[PDB]
Amino acid sequence: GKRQTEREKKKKILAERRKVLAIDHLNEDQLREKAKELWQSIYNLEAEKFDLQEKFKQQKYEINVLRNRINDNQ
Amino acid sequence: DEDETTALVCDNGSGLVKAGFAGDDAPRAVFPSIVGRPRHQGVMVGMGQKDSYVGDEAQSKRGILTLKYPIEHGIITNWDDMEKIWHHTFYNELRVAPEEHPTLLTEAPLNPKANREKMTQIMFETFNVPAMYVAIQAVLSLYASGRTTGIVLDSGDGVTHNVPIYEGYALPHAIMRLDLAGRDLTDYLMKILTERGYSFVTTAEREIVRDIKEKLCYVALDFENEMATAASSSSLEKSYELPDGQVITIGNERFRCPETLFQPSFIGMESAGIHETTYNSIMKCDIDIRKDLYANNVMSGGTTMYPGIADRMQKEITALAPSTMKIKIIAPPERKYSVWIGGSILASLSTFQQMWITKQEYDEAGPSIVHRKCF
Amino acid sequence: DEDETTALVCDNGSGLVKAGFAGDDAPRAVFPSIVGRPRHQGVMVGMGQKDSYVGDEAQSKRGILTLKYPIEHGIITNWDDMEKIWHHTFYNELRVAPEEHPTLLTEAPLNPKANREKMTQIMFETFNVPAMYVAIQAVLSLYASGRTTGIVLDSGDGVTHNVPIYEGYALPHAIMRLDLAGRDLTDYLMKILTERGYSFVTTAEREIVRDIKEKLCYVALDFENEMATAASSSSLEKSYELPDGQVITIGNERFRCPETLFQPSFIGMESAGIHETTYNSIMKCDIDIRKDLYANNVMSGGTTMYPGIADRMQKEITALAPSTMKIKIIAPPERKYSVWIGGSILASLSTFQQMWITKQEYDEAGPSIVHRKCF
Amino acid sequence: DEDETTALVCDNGSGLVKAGFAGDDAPRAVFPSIVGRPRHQGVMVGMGQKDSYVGDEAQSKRGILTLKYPIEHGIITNWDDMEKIWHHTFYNELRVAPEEHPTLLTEAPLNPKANREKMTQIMFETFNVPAMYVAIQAVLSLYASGRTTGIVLDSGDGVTHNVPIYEGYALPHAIMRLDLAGRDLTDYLMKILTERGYSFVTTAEREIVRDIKEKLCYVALDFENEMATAASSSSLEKSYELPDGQVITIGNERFRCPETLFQPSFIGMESAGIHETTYNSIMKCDIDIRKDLYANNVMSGGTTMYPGIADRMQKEITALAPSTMKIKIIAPPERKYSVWIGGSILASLSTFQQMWITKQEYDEAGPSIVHRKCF
Amino acid sequence: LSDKLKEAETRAEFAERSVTKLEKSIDDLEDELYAQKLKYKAISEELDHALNDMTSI
Ligand SMILES: Nc1ncnc2c1ncn2[C@@H]1O[C@H](COP(=O)(O)OP(=O)(O)O)[C@@H](O)[C@H]1O
Ligand SMILES: Nc1ncnc2c1ncn2[C@@H]1O[C@H](COP(=O)(O)OP(=O)(O)O)[C@@H](O)[C@H]1O
Ligand SMILES: Nc1ncnc2c1ncn2[C@@H]1O[C@H](COP(=O)(O)OP(=O)(O)O)[C@@H](O)[C@H]1O
Ligand SMILES: [Mg+2]
Ligand SMILES: [Mg+2]
Ligand SMILES: [Mg+2]
Repeated sequence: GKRQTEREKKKKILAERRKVLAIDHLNEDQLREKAKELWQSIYNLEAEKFDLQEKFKQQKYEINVLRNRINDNQ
Repeated sequence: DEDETTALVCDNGSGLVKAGFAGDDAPRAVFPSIVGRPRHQGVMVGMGQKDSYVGDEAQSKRGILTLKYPIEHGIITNWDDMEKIWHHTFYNELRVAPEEHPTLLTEAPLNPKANREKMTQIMFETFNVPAMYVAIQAVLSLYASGRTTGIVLDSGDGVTHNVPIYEGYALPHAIMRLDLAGRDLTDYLMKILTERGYSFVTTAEREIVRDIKEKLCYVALDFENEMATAASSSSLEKSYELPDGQVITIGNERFRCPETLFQPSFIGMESAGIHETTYNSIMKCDIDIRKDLYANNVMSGGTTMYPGIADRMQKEITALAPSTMKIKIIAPPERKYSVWIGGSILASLSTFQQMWITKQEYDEAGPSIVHRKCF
Repeated sequence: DEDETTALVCDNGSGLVKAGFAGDDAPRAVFPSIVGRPRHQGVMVGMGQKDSYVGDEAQSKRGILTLKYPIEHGIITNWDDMEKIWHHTFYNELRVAPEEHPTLLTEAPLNPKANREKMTQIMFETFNVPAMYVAIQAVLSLYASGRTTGIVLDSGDGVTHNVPIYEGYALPHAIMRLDLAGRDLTDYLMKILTERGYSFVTTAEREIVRDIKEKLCYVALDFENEMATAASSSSLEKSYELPDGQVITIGNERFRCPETLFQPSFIGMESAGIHETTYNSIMKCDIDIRKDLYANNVMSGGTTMYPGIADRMQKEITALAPSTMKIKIIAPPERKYSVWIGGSILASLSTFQQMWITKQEYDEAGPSIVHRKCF
Repeated sequence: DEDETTALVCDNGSGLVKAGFAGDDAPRAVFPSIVGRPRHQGVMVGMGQKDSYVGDEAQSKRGILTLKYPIEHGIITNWDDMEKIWHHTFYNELRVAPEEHPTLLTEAPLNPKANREKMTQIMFETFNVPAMYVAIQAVLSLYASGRTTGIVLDSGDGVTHNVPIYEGYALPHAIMRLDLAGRDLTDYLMKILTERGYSFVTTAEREIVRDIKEKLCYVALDFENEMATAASSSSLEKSYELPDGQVITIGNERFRCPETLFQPSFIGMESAGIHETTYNSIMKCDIDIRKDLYANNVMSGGTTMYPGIADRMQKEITALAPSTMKIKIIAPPERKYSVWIGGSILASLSTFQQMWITKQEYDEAGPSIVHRKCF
Repeated sequence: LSDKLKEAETRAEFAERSVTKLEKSIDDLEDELYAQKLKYKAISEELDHALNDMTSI
């Protein structure tokens, strides 16, 4: 049963980062700068993702390399 | 490694996991169903921090790791061990991801609904699998046998299933499961060896004596007569050499160990022996097909690798049933892998490629509806 | 296979369908009137998807298929079974289409109008047949007997017809049908065997005991005396060997099973026995011809294959009628097929080739008018 | 203890023996029909050497004694158990010898001749009884109901009898027995609970779940609708507390257990449900009295203690039969003991005191002649 | 006392189910009775019209 909760926590971990946004107390000009901060968040996110991707690639090579070692000292 | 988009046949039988690609005639990755867990805590530095051993990695070290059985009588006890054994089979032996090919798993007859829903959920949500399918072992074994009639006797490690199939027709009402198999035989041999004088109370020795049984223990053709002639032993008792070197001497106990199957009273249970339960099952069937069930009985399971089971079955059934008809018992060679073999020949059909269950329909329907669709 | 444009004689008698080409002396395709429906639903792959078995294909498998009788007492219950048995006889045994030759069917006396209109419509609209004809069984049986006088007693499986014909003259007012035949005898034997101790409640066993009756059951020459002498049995009781092997022991029950025909009170019906009903029918005829009906009585139907019916009829009629005249009862050999034989010799006449009913006049007239034309 | 020379009414119904003196309104000695045999052999000294337990003495200890059913489907399997249960009832509860008063026993409809001859012989030769009498249960139940018309449905433990009696008239030809009752329902509940997850394979647990069913299991008013609304359960599922303390949770299974009676296909038998078999029996009766059989149907047997049977019967019969007439179903309170009650009121009549069978006439005639005299 | 309480709970569960089934049967029987009464009065109105035309003869 804990594994089902683990999948639920995976969705819950995605859920935690999102929070309610309020557009009623803001005026016309402020909303624009606030939109920009949302945009920078987007930017930031992709950057880390990109990093991970590149690391993933690197890590895969590692795996390959590692496999060869067990195929040379067996 | 694999250039054909075909389902991976992974028979997760109790006691031995047999995994391999479809189309092959034998499983390539064969390892016992055991999970070794680090017992103590070491101050050492450099060893693998891995907190959960599995398969041959656990078999190689049974003195340090406390051994836990991932399956008991049929009901799945721990699901972490399930995730461990599949993740291991996927990313340590087969060297292939489940995101590229289907997976035809084989489950035991008359299993809990919780077990099925749990494995299906781990195979859909956690792991990204394009399609799953649960199959009963008896049908695939009858396929590998190359027939459509007979009663399959599948004796695994902790459960024994008798499944009658006549003229290609399953009988879900007559399938009766009984938790008498290799573990209760290992326990009986252990207690009688403790009675002999060599006493042990740890699981590693239990697995060792299990292997000793698999290698030496056989079925008797006449229990009482062998008891009498073994009272004065000469060639009836054998001296086995333990892999460690200790000289063990085992005599009659061998052919009295599987006898517990024929006399469950030894373990104080009112259940009937495997032969008598099969006979009762035959009465529960219709008379018209009973002769065909007598002439086409098939066996399955690793426990059937002992020498002398066919003859014992023939004498017992002849003593129970009339001796006017013909009652031939057929045991195909390498019956243990036959089930898995069936899986292979079942995954190559295009129609079977049309009977899979994709992720999306399962997600909307939910696991319970999936249970209705299969049966 | 057939080079002569002649009608296919298909006797659809209750219990046994007998089909064959005209001119032959015996039906080539003889199979019981039964329909086997798949009871369960199988997850198996590869077996025939056919959803409706028939004939020998159903007889070979009676444990899996629930058996339904396509005819009951005479009234047709299900028409799908009708279409199944004709389509099977046409495109599985005879290997000939009905679009090239006529078809002389034989129906029972005093049948419903719905039955006749239905079969005629299935034989004209659905299947393209150049011409149809309905014939009463009694006339064809009297033809095969080679006479023109006598009272035909046709005992099928679920109905018994007494039809008097003197000098070739039918008597539609005296034909009286009574639903006492082989099925009610099978039911009586079954309930009395359940009284003996061997209890069964499935149709396959019912057919098996029906066959056992056909093979062994006979008629008694003196009921009460046989009861007394069988009280202390020796050679009066016989031990039969079931085709499965179970040793059945049947004694007096044999010659008490058909006795229910002579004593309908056993089944709690006010109807009179077959002999008394025939006797009453003879009184309903005129006195002048009664002696001829006594001297030319003929029998028909598979139920008449039991040994000892002629003598029982002679003693019963002698006890009922005076013993001054001569009352000889004649039973032609192979009387059961005689009806069909008649059909053959009836389809070779050119005049009969002129008495067929073509499609066009039936279509304009409609089925009801066709009923008027025949009678 | 007893100062009146009156027959002892001992209803030996399948599943529960109900014994008591004539004139009483309820049986005093009520105990299940079970025999407990010592399974093992003890080296202990001082315990009772008694080798055959019975009744409450066996119910109190079900873990040590292997339980055997003295009656199966109706046919008596073991006669030693018969002698045990009567000897026990005579010399352990009633504290009276059978040599001073008669004994009115009640047997099931359509039973084997061997059973009747055996019990009569044990009651005459072995035990010295002045007079015996075998009686059908349906008549006594109709007596206790206080009517003369209706169809009695007696559902015991291993057999179910439908017996139509109109205007105080038995119909031995229409009585049809079917071996569907409480044992097959216990087996169905057991296999579906094994499907739920709690698996057991011993008879003591089987009796425990039988008691759980008797206490909780009820009949559904609409099967499919209850299935749909129970898919999302709230008050539909109940948590039962085992007498041992283990917390069992049972939801829909309850009202799906007796449903097997209405759908024998669940146990893979071609037999029809109890309601459909009763309906067919009504067609087998005459039309004139069919309305009266609809208006006077009576129920008997312990299995009828479930709540919701009357309504289910009414809806099913209304769906099967027309809805123009009036079809009232009457179930007298405490119907289970009513049969026995009848026995009491049947043993007080002087005429019934004149219809007993004394020893001497039986001895000269023999058992078979006694069978003729009764019927 | 636990045994007594469980016995009482089963007894009332039975009585309550009986209550619900009897109320449903009462409702159904009332529906049937008054539908039949309506049919009787409808054929009565038919006889009324029939007699009116018969007098109109
Ligand atoms: N080679 C062998 N010889 C004897 N016994 C064996 C052998 N292999 C397995 N077994 C026994 O069979 C049991 C496991 O069977 P299992 O692998 O579940 O069969 P299957 O895979 O056909 O279901 C264990 O109890 C084990 O003792
Ligand atoms: N060889 C046989 N011996 C005894 N009874 C038979 C035999 N063949 C058929 N019957 C009985 O005859 C009945 C069927 O007769 P049927 O085939 O309708 O006769 P017909 O074809 O002359 O109308 C069945 O009840 C069956 O029991
Ligand atoms: N109080 C009860 N509640 C529910 N079921 C019962 C009860 N008593 C008996 N039964 C059922 O009835 C069956 C036995 O009935 P039996 O005693 O033979 O009835 P009778 O004595 O009227 O023939 C058993 O299968 C049992 O499960
Ligand atoms: Mg196995
Ligand atoms: Mg005939
Ligand atoms: Mg009863």
